[PDB]
Amino acid sequence: TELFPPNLTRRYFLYFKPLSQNCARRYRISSKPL
Amino acid sequence: PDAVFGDRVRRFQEFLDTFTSYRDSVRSIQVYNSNNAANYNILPHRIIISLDDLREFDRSFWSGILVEPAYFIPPAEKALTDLADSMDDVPHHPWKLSFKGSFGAHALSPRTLTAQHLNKLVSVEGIVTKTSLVRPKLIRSVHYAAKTGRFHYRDYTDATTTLTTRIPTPAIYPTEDTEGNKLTTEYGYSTFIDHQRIT
Repeated sequence: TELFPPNLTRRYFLYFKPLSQNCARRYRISSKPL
Repeated sequence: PDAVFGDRVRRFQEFLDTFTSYRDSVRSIQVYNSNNAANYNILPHRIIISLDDLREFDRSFWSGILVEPAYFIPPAEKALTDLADSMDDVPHHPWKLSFKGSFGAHALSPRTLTAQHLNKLVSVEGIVTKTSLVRPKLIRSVHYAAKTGRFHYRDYTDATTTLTTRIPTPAIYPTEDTEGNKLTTEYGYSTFIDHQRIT
């Protein structure tokens, strides 16, 4: 008896998306084009 | 470290008059780093001790810096780090030295070598023509046990501490500490430094 490791039944991934719009000029960088 | 610390201790009360003129300079450079970064909508930790102000009223504390400079630099770091938080800590990286001044005939052109001042201070001029790579290097990572939710802490020393002859730690990631926890490590909470070889 061994349970499934969590990476087995995924069939999906995750992604991310930063910001450099006027929302950053609203108030308080992470997305300055260095 | 009892007897190898008292002259280190005696220096800690001594050179506070040598930075009567720099105790402003150590804090004024970082209050705007606490104000540029807090109000974005940047300088390293450089503390230029002149050799004159240390030579002007100390001899035994001065003579060791040009004879045996292997017991005497992490003294001056250790006083310097506790005179940064005791100045400024309320807003929520060891401030190593730069050590500029004169030297008195240590302008050894590297066509000549030393036979007597091996492992000493030395001023060297010339031209560089090599300019090798840049590459980061750790000093300390922070392990973490996901089960029971508690971190760990480990330093890995190299040939960069410059003075102490440390037992080397040729491990890359010591995993599975004395528990049954599959270890993690917050690399954002880790710390890194770089090297550059130039001839």
